[PDB]
Amino acid sequence: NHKLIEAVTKSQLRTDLPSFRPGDTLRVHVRIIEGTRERIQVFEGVVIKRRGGGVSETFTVRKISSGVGVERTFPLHTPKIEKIEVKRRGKVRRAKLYYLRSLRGKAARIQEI
RNA sequence: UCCCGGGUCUUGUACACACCGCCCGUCACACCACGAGAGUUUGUAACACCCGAAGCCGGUGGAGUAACCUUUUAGGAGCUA
Repeated sequence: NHKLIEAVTKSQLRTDLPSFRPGDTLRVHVRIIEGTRERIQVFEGVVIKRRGGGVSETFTVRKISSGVGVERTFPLHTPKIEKIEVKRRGKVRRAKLYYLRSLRGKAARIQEI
């Protein structure tokens, strides 16, 4: 980039994370503070959006919770994500999958590899 | 000729407080049940199409896998995911 923005933002660029592409179903562990403890709550769904932009890149993972679909967007280098692990790998022919925001239950399936 | 009065055989009467009788119909006030009434509201029994959780059966991309066969260190047949 400008090589002065980039030289300051390399301590805040946290790299210990696996590699993936859209069309994959992750399993996030976030660290909420809601409670007597400071518990760790999972989230499981399929990835829609990017992983690029620099030190500001964000992904997007959605699931069908209890009838009503939900989405979550995370900054990739937060201290709030504990770890990321992969369930299954797909083949989607796209880079951003917005067409799963209207498909019902057996049309929102993505094949494996 | 019969009116305020009366006596005889007969007819007709839905009257017998026996004509100063008997009963008929809207209007007025009051109770009571009902049909019509723009709508609104609660229910049952279905048909049409879309979405298909379980669950035996049909098909099993492939990671694993005691029995039986052989090269048995091996593989393999058969299974479940």
